[PDB]
Amino acid sequence: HKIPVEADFLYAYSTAPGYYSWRNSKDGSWFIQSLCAMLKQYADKLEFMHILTRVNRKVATEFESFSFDATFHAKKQIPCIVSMLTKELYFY
Amino acid sequence: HKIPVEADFLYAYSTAPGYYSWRNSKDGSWFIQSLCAMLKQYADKLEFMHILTRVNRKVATEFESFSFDATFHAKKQIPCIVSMLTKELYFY
Amino acid sequence: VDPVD
Amino acid sequence: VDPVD
Amino acid sequence: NSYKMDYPEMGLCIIINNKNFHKSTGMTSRSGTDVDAANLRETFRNLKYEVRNKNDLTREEIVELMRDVSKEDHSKRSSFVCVLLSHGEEGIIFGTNGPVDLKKITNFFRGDRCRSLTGKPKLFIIQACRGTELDCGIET
Amino acid sequence: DNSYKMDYPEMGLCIIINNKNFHKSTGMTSRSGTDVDAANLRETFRNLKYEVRNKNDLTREEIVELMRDVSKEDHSKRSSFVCVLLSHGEEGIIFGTNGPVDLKKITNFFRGDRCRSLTGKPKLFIIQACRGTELDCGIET
Repeated sequence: HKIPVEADFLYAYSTAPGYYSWRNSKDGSWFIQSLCAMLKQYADKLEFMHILTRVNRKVATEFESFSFDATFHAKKQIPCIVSMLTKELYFY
Repeated sequence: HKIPVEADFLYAYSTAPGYYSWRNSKDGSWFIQSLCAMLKQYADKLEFMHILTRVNRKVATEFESFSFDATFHAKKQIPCIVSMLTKELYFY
Repeated sequence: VDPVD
Repeated sequence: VDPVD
Repeated sequence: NSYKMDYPEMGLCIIINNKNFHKSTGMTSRSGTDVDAANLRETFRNLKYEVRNKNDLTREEIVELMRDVSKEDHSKRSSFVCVLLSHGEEGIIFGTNGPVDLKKITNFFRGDRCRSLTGKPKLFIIQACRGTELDCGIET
Repeated sequence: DNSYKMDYPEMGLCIIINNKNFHKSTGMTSRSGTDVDAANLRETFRNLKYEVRNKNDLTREEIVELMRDVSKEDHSKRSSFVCVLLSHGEEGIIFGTNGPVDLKKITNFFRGDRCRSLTGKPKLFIIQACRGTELDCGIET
């Protein structure tokens, strides 16, 4: 009969609540880099949440900040998938 | 090689940010009801994110509030999956 | 289907 | 790998 | 790629079930939550989790229980599940006598404060309000 | 039914809001590298068959007007909707070039009851922005 008006949203956040999000001056932000690579590699095979889980892993394991300012040096990032989706999402 | 300290958390919230979460006095909460049913039906078949997506659909489509107080009558609910997981999760 | 949390 | 958003 | 789930134990499932609240809080009793707690206990028993049901905990009790659970040796365990059944607001879960920040509970299991769970799925299942808004829905 | 119907005639719109340069009265720094992001996103969603629209350096007013306008389009023949926001931000907030805008005010335009031609269809928001000032120091594996 009815569905909630907040249903079928997905918010793919680059970083966890409360935290900075990181960007490379030359290559772009860690999240967007990782998201484009994973989509290019997996959008013909994997469900969207599973692609985003690979983005989480790529951002978490392959990136670490380098900064002349010791306060911003050697920091890490995990993205935050917020799904109010009700079905599975395949791009093919 | 480090990982973020916020990595590998999953928050399965019964409702969207800012909203009430509904409970049935005799059957229990819409969300816990739906979560236990979907785990029972699919924990041997589906990755955890896909199970929670079924929970989202079940809560969103099969429940609607009934209240003698028109303010609280015929209301809907969508749960909110918040994943900082870096891998797929199978219970089997 | 009647109280809130 | 250097600035924040 | 998927989490290693074949450690000797699946892990702990902590269920905190708050039904009755101190009158100083003005929060109604959460009728039906016992059915939830029991439904969750059987469900996670079938997934091979060591279930620990806890009832009517104050905010100090939740924090101390979570602190103590995070100080256990989870080295033989695949994962960790915590289920919170209570009144709430955005970011907040209620003990029987008042609010606890959700971040305070989950920070105990953070990758650097609970080393035997580093790299392992930590699942928090939260049945609690997050505000006072109502979804009026839309016909389909 | 367990999968979104994605065989509508069009995959949908992919709106990319790329804010690099902010009014100096905001105190906010240029977002070096964001052009590389916006171009990465455009090619990626092009290969997924989305109708990509890149918008650059929008004030908070132009973001709200653009989202209002997009939300008022006829999406009937579109499978989905994608919005990508590349900017500075704080928790719950994305910055236009001249000041903050609540993310909730953007996404509310697409609520199931306010964008009827997207009801039941996946609405994806990809948000590259800060959500506070905490830093993750990580832990060795």
